[PDB]
Formats: sequence, C-alpha cells, structure tokens
Amino acid sequence: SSKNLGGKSSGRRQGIKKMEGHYVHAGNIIATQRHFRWHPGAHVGVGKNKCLYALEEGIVRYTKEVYVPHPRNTEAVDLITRLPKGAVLYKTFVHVVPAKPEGTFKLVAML
Amino acid sequence: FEMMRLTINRSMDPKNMFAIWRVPAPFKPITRKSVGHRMGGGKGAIDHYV
RNA sequence: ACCCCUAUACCUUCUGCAUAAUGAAUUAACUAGAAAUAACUUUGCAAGGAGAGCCAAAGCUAAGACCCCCGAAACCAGACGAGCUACCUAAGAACAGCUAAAAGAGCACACCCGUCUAUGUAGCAAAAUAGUGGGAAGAUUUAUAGGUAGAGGCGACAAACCUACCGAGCCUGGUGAUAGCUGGUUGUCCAAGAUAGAAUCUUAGUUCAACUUUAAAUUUGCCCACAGAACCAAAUCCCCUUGUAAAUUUAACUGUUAGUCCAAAGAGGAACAGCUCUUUGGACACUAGGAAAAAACCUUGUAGAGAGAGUAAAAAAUUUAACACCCAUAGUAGGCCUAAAAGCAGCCACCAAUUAAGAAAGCGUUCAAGCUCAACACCCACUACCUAAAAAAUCCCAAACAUAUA
RNA sequence: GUACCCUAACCGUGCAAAGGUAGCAUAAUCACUUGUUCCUUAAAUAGGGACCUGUAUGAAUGGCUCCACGAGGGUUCAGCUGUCUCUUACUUUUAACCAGUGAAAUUGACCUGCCCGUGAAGAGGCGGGCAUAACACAGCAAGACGAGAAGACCCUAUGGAGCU
RNA sequence: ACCUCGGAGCAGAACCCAACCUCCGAGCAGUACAUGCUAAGACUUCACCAGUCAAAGCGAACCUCAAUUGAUCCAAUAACUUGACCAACGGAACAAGUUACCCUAGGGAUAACAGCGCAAUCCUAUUCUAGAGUCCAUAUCAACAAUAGGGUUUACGACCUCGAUGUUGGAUCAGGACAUCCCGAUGGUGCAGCCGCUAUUAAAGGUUCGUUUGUUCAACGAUUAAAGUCCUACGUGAUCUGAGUUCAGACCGGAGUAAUCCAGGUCGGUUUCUAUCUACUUUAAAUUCCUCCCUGUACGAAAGGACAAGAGAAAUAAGGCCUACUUCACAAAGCGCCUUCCCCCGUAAAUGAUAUCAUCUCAACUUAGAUACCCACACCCACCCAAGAACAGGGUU
Ligand SMILES: C[NH+](C)c1cc(NC(=O)CNC(C)(C)C)c(O)c2c1C[C@H]1C[C@H]3[C@H]([NH+](C)C)C(O)=C(C(N)=O)C(=O)[C@@]3(O)C(O)=C1C2=O
Ligand SMILES: [Mg+2]
Ligand SMILES: [Mg+2]
Ligand SMILES: [Mg+2]
Ligand SMILES: [Mg+2]
Ligand SMILES: [Mg+2]
Ligand SMILES: [Mg+2]
Ligand SMILES: [Mg+2]
Ligand SMILES: [Mg+2]
Ligand SMILES: [Mg+2]
Ligand SMILES: [Mg+2]
Ligand SMILES: [Mg+2]
Ligand SMILES: [Mg+2]
Ligand SMILES: [Mg+2]
Ligand SMILES: [Mg+2]
Ligand SMILES: [Mg+2]
Ligand SMILES: [Mg+2]
Ligand SMILES: [Mg+2]
Ligand SMILES: [Mg+2]
Ligand SMILES: [Mg+2]
Ligand SMILES: [Mg+2]
Ligand SMILES: [Mg+2]
Ligand SMILES: [Mg+2]
Ligand SMILES: [Mg+2]
Ligand SMILES: [Mg+2]
Ligand SMILES: [Mg+2]
Ligand SMILES: [Mg+2]
Ligand SMILES: [Mg+2]
Ligand SMILES: [Mg+2]
Ligand SMILES: [Mg+2]
Ligand SMILES: [Mg+2]
Ligand SMILES: [Mg+2]
Ligand SMILES: [Mg+2]
Ligand SMILES: [Mg+2]
Ligand SMILES: [Mg+2]
Ligand SMILES: [Mg+2]
Ligand SMILES: [Mg+2]
Ligand SMILES: [Mg+2]
Ligand SMILES: [Mg+2]
Ligand SMILES: [Mg+2]
Ligand SMILES: [Mg+2]
Ligand SMILES: [Mg+2]
Ligand SMILES: [Mg+2]
Ligand SMILES: [Mg+2]
Ligand SMILES: [Mg+2]
Ligand SMILES: [Mg+2]
Ligand SMILES: [Mg+2]
Repeated sequence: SSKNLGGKSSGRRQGIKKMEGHYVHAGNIIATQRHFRWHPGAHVGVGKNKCLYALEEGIVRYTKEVYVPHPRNTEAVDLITRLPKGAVLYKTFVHVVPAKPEGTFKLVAML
Repeated sequence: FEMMRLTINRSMDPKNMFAIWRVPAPFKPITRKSVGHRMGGGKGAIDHYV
C-alpha cells in the first residue's frame, strides 16, 4: 500500500548566514528565507527570493522596529486598518552599520 | 466507558446522587494492521478510538 | 613430575565466533605486489639543463622509492571419434519340446530383456547376485564388414543415444578466457589510526565527499561573556575573555563507505521482539577489574621489572487477614395500587406512645408469619496491625550463618 | 421476471462468427468434496450402481460403448500361509578366538565426564555444584549440530546455457 | 506498489536528518518584449554536475508564481536557435518470456525445517459481582473489565547453521511435566441411594483392538477402570519404512501465441556409512477388574440400590522353570506352569491462650498419622560342563 508519495525533498539550508556583530562585506548574503522572517533595514538589500544581502561593508545588527507598510500593499494595509487602536506592529530588522568612510581628501599636486 | 456507565448507573440513587464525566469521549484513533501481515507496507487502518 | 591457583586452540569471516561457522593428520621441499603520471628525498649544473629530438617566469638532468596468487560454468577455430550405443546397407546364423497345425497365436528350453523383492552400496560389479518375472517363428535375437558427427548425426520424442557425469561429444589451440564472488597472501620492532552523505542496471561494487595518514607553509584553533537568531522542552547557532595547543592552507595518496548494544527524544509494529527506521551521547569492534559465566552495563585507560602501598567499581531486601455482648412492646394489615401486597412489588408522606425502636437497613415470606441491625439499659471497650497468590517438561542448586564495638 | 420451494415449456432485452450439439458424467479432472442415494464390511475419505449447468465435460485437442490383451492403477470371493496375534527351534554364511597376508573414508591438538545456568541464542572444554585409581575386549547407536558430497530447495551475480 | 521535483509533520529553537512513515501538490499558466549587456561580492540541497541572489557600470525608463523539469554525443539550421512520459526522470542509440533438463560463483549478509527472541493469536488461574440458576452472585455456569502466569497453535523477527542442522506420518524404545483420563485420600452440592457436577492432594502403576484415509486428525464398529493433555531438534531415519510431500517421464481441467506453468488432481520414481571419542549394556516391597457373601442391607414413597470387613477367581507386569501339553527332543522355548510383601497427608477431631466464652494450633500441645540376596579362594598342565564371544566361573575322589 503506502499511497503517500513525494515528500523526498532535501532541506533548503536556509537561515542566518551572518549573525550579530559579524563583519560583512558588500554583497555578502546575510540571510536566506522562504518567508519574510527578517526584514531589510539600513544598508541591507533584498533579492527577489526574499534574500538579505549587505549593501555596504560593516557590522550586522539585528533590531526590532515598528512596521509601517507601503499604502499600496493591499493585504498589509487591510491588516493595519483592521488593527485596533493603540497597537503598533513590530518586526525584526537587519542593518549593516558601515565601518569605513566613503573616502578621504588627500594631497595630489602643489600647483 | 460502558463498564463505568453501567456500574455507576446501577449503583447510584437517581433521587439523591448525580454523576458527570471528567473525561471526553474516545477521540484518539488507534490503528491495527491485518492479521498475519509482515512488517512494512504502510500504516494500518484505523481500528478504534481511545 | 602431578596434586594448589589462573587460563573459552589458531586462521578466515563477521555487528559479534570457545563456538556445534570455514581450513588444517603431520613432516620436508615448493608456493603469491610487476609499473606509470605526478609529487617527496639526495646529487650535478643553473636562466638554463640534458651525449640532437625535450622541457624551462628555478628550472632541467640522474637516482631512490608504489601497484599479488589459485579457482568456474562458458564462447570460438581446427582435428579425432558410430570396435559402446541410435538408425541403415551388404552377405550370414540361431530358435528344443507341447497344444494346433492359420496366427506380429498360447505353455515352455536355449536366447533377448529387466517387473518386483532381498542382498550389495570403496560392492564380485563406476549398476552386480539370488529368487521372481515379460518375450521367446518374429516390428525377434545375434556374429562380420561398411555408412551417417557435433552450427551435426540418429531417434516406434525418453529433448533419449552418439566410447562408463550429452539441454548438446572429446582433444588441442585462442588461454595465464573472465569472475564487483569465495579462499590465500611468507622476517623483527615502534608509531598515527573507527565509520555525515550524494550519485550509480546501484545498494555483495565503484567515484566524489567525509574521516584517516605523511611531508611542508602559515596563524590562530577548541572551551566560550554580554548582547543578538519569527510570526504562525532538553538544547543549539554566534561569541570577547579565560584555560590550553591546536587549527587552516599547500602537496601526495591509500583504506573505511554490508554496524551492534545501552541511556534519551521520536516513528513503524502489539506503548511485541536479541524487531525495523532517524537524531543526541556513550561503549564495543584495544587493555584491565567488577556484575557468576559475559560485546555493548559499571570502574579504569599509554604500556617494563618488584615476593611494596592507597584506592576505584564491587555481596538484595522482604512474611500478610480473631472481632463485640445484650435486647426489642406498639398508634397500624400509615394511605394509594392491587386478590393481598402487612417495614420490606411500586408510589406519596415520614409523624407518633412508652424509658427506648426506621411508618424500617438487610434477609425471609404468594401475601402473611418469622430473624438480624440501628434504639434502651448493660459495661473494661470496642481491643480494631487496613494488608493479598500459583503453575512444565534430564537433576534443587555454592556451603552456611540472626548477637564481639566501620 | 412468469407454473407454492427448486425449476422455467414462456416473455422481454443486449452482444457475437457461432453461442457446447449427440453422447457420457463427482472423472486419472480447479475449490466445494468425505456431493446425494443404494449395494459391499460389525464398522468404508476405498470399490461398484444411480442423480447431476461438468457455474472449468465433450466429439480425429477425437466423444461414447464393446471382444480379446496388459510384470499398467484400484476393488474383491475362496483358499493359502510366521504378514501378524507372538515369536521359537535348527542348519549354513557372518561372527568371536588362534595362525598368515593386510586396505579406505576420517583426523587442529586433546591429559576427550554428569546436572543446572551462561554464551554467535542447543557446551566434554565457560560459571556454580557433583563425580573421579589405571588399562583392554565384546555390544549399542542418544551425542560428538558424526563421515561423505565448496546444499539437488530459496536468494544474489549488470555469471552462463537450453528452449519459445 | 514505487522510481524525478516541491510544501507541512516526524525534525518544537542555526543547519542537517530516515522508514513499502503520515498528508498535500508539480511535469504549467499569465504578463512583458531592455524578459538588453556587463560586473564587485556571496549562497548552495551535505561531493561533482547543476542551481540561487546581487552592488556599481553601459544602455533604457522616468515580471508573478512553489515545484512547474533532462547532461553529453548526435541531428536540424546560413546563423541565432531548437530537439526525448531519455518518467527506470545523472539518461546504455537500439534487446521479451521460460527452464522441474538445468549449470557455475557464492550467501545463514536471505527464505523453507529445527532452535532462539516475543506473546498479537492460543491456553490457564485469580480479582469484581452484572446476569443465568423457582428464590439465591459465589451447587454449577458466567458479561464488561482488571491482575498474573504458560510457551502446545497460527504468526512476527532474521540471531547460529546453505565447504548440508536430512522431512510428514508409522514401527521400535521411550525420558519427563502435571494443567489427573483411571486407580488412592478429602471438602462442597440444587449430595436420600446408584449415578453425577465442582474443588484440594496424589505422577508409584496403567491408559485397547479394528474399517476408511499417507495422514497427524476426523468419522464409525466393539470393548475397557480409563482409552489424559503436552514437552523431548513438531523425541528417536550412522535403528527401520517411504504411503504422502517439492527432481528428471506422463495424463486430465485450466492459463499462455508458444516454450512452459498451476500455493489442483492422478500413475511411476536409487533412503550410503567397517563406531575413533563421550554415554550406556542384570538398581528382589505389583497393580487392576470381576464374582460371592455383607444384601435386596443402609437409603428411598416406590422404582431402584451401596460403602466398609472377608473369601474366591482372573488379567496384565516383573522374576523364573520345564512335570505334563505344544514347537521339539542329552537341550532350547510358549501357546504351558510357579511366585510376587510398606506407607503416602488433602483433611477431620480433643484440650486450650493471645482475646479468663469460643478456637484443630505458622500458639505451646493430643489423635487419625523393613527385611531379602551376595560374602572362602595362587589345585589347575590338562579334560569336562547345565559356565562362557575371548577372558572369567564350576567340577575332575
Ligand atoms: C533423493 N531423490 C528423491 C532426489 C531428490 C531431489 N530433491 C530434493 O532434494 C527434495 N528434498 C526435499 C523434499 C525438498 C527435502 C533431487 O533434486 C534429486 C533426487 C535424486 C537425484 C539422483 C541423481 C543421480 N545420482 C547423483 C545418484 C543421477 O545419476 C541422475 C541421473 N538420472 O543420471 C539424476 O537425475 C540425479 O543427478 C538427480 O537429478 C537427482 C536429484 O536432483
Ligand atoms: Mg520533507
Ligand atoms: Mg532527504
Ligand atoms: Mg552473521
Ligand atoms: Mg557448515
Ligand atoms: Mg572449528
Ligand atoms: Mg561459509
Ligand atoms: Mg556398428
Ligand atoms: Mg508368439
Ligand atoms: Mg509367450
Ligand atoms: Mg528404437
Ligand atoms: Mg515428451
Ligand atoms: Mg521433458
Ligand atoms: Mg583469475
Ligand atoms: Mg597507537
Ligand atoms: Mg545503479
Ligand atoms: Mg557487487
Ligand atoms: Mg537490532
Ligand atoms: Mg507388452
Ligand atoms: Mg587375525
Ligand atoms: Mg565469547
Ligand atoms: Mg547447555
Ligand atoms: Mg567440542
Ligand atoms: Mg568398545
Ligand atoms: Mg555433517
Ligand atoms: Mg556453496
Ligand atoms: Mg549490479
Ligand atoms: Mg549476463
Ligand atoms: Mg558473456
Ligand atoms: Mg555545496
Ligand atoms: Mg544596478
Ligand atoms: Mg535508473
Ligand atoms: Mg537514477
Ligand atoms: Mg515433468
Ligand atoms: Mg552450486
Ligand atoms: Mg523458523
Ligand atoms: Mg437472578
Ligand atoms: Mg537486522
Ligand atoms: Mg542450511
Ligand atoms: Mg562442516
Ligand atoms: Mg495437582
Ligand atoms: Mg521430529
Ligand atoms: Mg539419529
Ligand atoms: Mg536433477
Ligand atoms: Mg512399477
Ligand atoms: Mg540407513
Ligand atoms: Mg568426546
């Protein structure tokens, strides 16, 4: 018998690739996720498979922030306008605190 | 359940006693395979409820 | 010398063998690791080296050092075989006696065969002997020559027979066929060394990874502080100190990739299995002591000698059931229902006299009648431990012991 | 669907090339099966006779009888007997002893016991107990998972071969 | 039945994680036509292959979805590009059955027999007191359910054995357990007696012959005191048989194009072994039935009808001997004859404390409650024997 078929797919190896305080470079993937568990914050970009990568080079920090969706996101705006008064939604966000300056001014000529 | 129900209903006084269950009805399904069947070949069909 | 104490042959195979798994009577002799690509080490010379060819952004040249043995059923080519046997050809031979005289007739010798039983089973015999049988003038038996041969012959088809193992003869050659399979693999000593997985006509194998080994180069490697890891339990990840000394990379490869128990979280099954499947962690496949013998439980690991010493784990405890005495009239056969249901079939109520008795708690009566309890008195006083089995097959299984100071 | 059960002479419907005919029939016959009835026996899963969509019989895949015949398979009357109740006695061979000659399979080494337990799960060899001077000869077959034949059944092999 | 891909649980919190485990899906669709080019840094289904995200830059503008898929070679094409339910989905360019006529290399890494583990199934005992039993749970039976035990069935596992652990029934010889079929003892009864039912104790002794069937079983005939349940490698094939079952021949029915097959029937079909080692090869107390009398007694309305005590007669078993009979004949045998002896424990009572009654007492206490055989021992060269395989033994006056 055993009419149950399929379900032989392997693990996706998803999750956090860069924890708190880890030095990160530009383009390094911070987290891979099937659903929006961790949200993009400052200097963290999102790729179309909801992946999180570092837009700048620095230190990864995980914070907890209020959640204000885009007024075009219909499902989110419906949830917000169906949320009772006095309640603010919270999500977990990932930031990269940039370590270096953008550049330096230095002497090149004595004209 | 039938043993308890019959014994308590027979032995009680229906004018001065009252009895209630604190245990729900049989809900967990217990499955049994066919007799003489070797090991494997899927999970057996549901036999009763506990 | 034995008697005392200790001691479960070896190899192979396996998760694990004293195993009643394999091999071995014993001795002597014989009998099994062949080599490249690269690397590493040591020389020579050196932007070149080599006795042409070739390689060269330190290389080139030379040397060293690394890759087993036996075994199928098979396939093909060319020979040799019909003195056995299958069938045929040529020319021969044999068949007493009796019935009836005709017969693929009957009884029955010789002769051919082989039904059944017994013996025999390395035998007298690689198919026999004794008895019992079928046929025995025919499609019979038999001597002599000859013929048909293997991708075939021959066959009253049993896939029978073709020189004592014919589903396709035998010999030689290809051939040292091949074997993911079994068996074997020969001096001494030391050291490191235990199993995530993925593919595969693949799960008896192999390749990559993983683990392991060696040689180099370098700097961090394990244990981890706080803070950090999501909405719909034990823990882990990350991680500075700190304690320690390993780790990563480069070069070269083999081998392991057929796994068992225990504790824990689960799944399947019977909340069966010395069952099957994952995960975490031990141990075993390595030593020693203990639990009786003992894989997996406990104690303990780094190696020698000692006729020294302190310790580790380490020896099962339990033995059960006494419960009172004395007393009892009566408003009433309370009412209803019923034939009666009277304290006691079923209903409503549950008052009330004696000092003190339920409009009755069990029995018991068709119903009655009866006898116990609760009640007076009585009196030492309710005395009140609140607990519970047994079986199987050779023969019970150490001997025993309650009392001399941890 | 139709004549109280069974069963349809009968009616309706669909498909096919034709829809199993005569005969036999519980079979040398799938399950039911030891089918039902009679004979045979004291007693019958045997044998013979009968019934029977045989729900898988059946006509040169030859069907059904019949005369002879058969080391074919089954049943049986009577007789016969050690076949047995129930075994005994004797002779020969074998045997045992003496003399001569003189093999083979087998064999890790053995100084080769019993009970219970244990253990790769069935111990002569381990644990606990018991037993125990040494050594031939005859006999037995419970054990040495006894000897023989690298299981004749099962599975595996990217191993074969024969046949269709 | 499944073979590839994805989601959820197992796998609760970084990752990973199996089962012929539990569920749900996928082999597309829709939009766009910059779905253009290029390029830091990363992730990665535990390898590789494959797959995934992406800053900046050039050029423009001002993709949704979960899986939704297929390598190399080769083929088509001028080119860009495009080709498999290669779904056994890391894919061999293209190949089915059958073998009982079979063969080889192995495997107890893997089935059949046996053992072992387990007890679902099977069996037993107890607890509880519904119910049945005129009444009455407990003379007897017994629902729902609970507790414990056994290892006889059918299974399940695959732990020893495939460089062989031979098999079903039957013969022969039996060893053992008691959960007792009979014989012994006792308690209860819905036990008047005879018969019964139920329970305790008892394994010394016994437990038949036939027809059919290969049967174990089962049915039937006739008995008996009874015709027990099991274990022993479903005891026992180096003791036997080979009827059955699973080699090669053949037939019937069916399946298949056929070879051939059927967990269907039928006829036939080789059962080797010289014993090396262990073990063993003479251990005297017997049971049961029937007959008579007791006795037509006890008992009982009658019909029916004992138990003890005692006497006799048998049968079997064990041991032995030939007087006769019989096979036979200096003798061995049975079909003949002779002999055969102790108890057995469940319970029922008396006295009497704990508890000044009572109480059979895990209170002290009282009652029911073996002999036999053998036994000395350098006469031995030799002969004989009722003694014996050899040896040994007895006799030789
Ligand atoms: C013993 N017999 C009944 C027999 C049985 C089987 N099958 C079994 O193993 C069955 N046993 C079970 C019941 C499964 C336990 C058997 O498998 C065999 C045989 C017989 C042999 C005979 C062989 C014979 N040789 C070796 C003595 C012989 O020469 C021939 C011949 N005609 O030439 C054979 O046929 C023979 O080799 C053979 O085939 C036999 C068996 O296969
Ligand atoms: Mg999954
Ligand atoms: Mg997986
Ligand atoms: Mg093994
Ligand atoms: Mg063996
Ligand atoms: Mg051995
Ligand atoms: Mg082997
Ligand atoms: Mg000739
Ligand atoms: Mg003639
Ligand atoms: Mg004749
Ligand atoms: Mg011929
Ligand atoms: Mg033929
Ligand atoms: Mg044939
Ligand atoms: Mg070879
Ligand atoms: Mg070492
Ligand atoms: Mg494969
Ligand atoms: Mg292989
Ligand atoms: Mg296991
Ligand atoms: Mg003839
Ligand atoms: Mg001699
Ligand atoms: Mg051992
Ligand atoms: Mg033993
Ligand atoms: Mg031995
Ligand atoms: Mg002897
Ligand atoms: Mg053997
Ligand atoms: Mg073999
Ligand atoms: Mg293979
Ligand atoms: Mg092949
Ligand atoms: Mg080949
Ligand atoms: Mg990867
Ligand atoms: Mg950009
Ligand atoms: Mg495949
Ligand atoms: Mg594949
Ligand atoms: Mg045949
Ligand atoms: Mg073989
Ligand atoms: Mg078995
Ligand atoms: Mg009643
Ligand atoms: Mg296993
Ligand atoms: Mg075997
Ligand atoms: Mg052997
Ligand atoms: Mg008893
Ligand atoms: Mg047997
Ligand atoms: Mg035997
Ligand atoms: Mg054969
Ligand atoms: Mg014959
Ligand atoms: Mg024999
Ligand atoms: Mg021995």
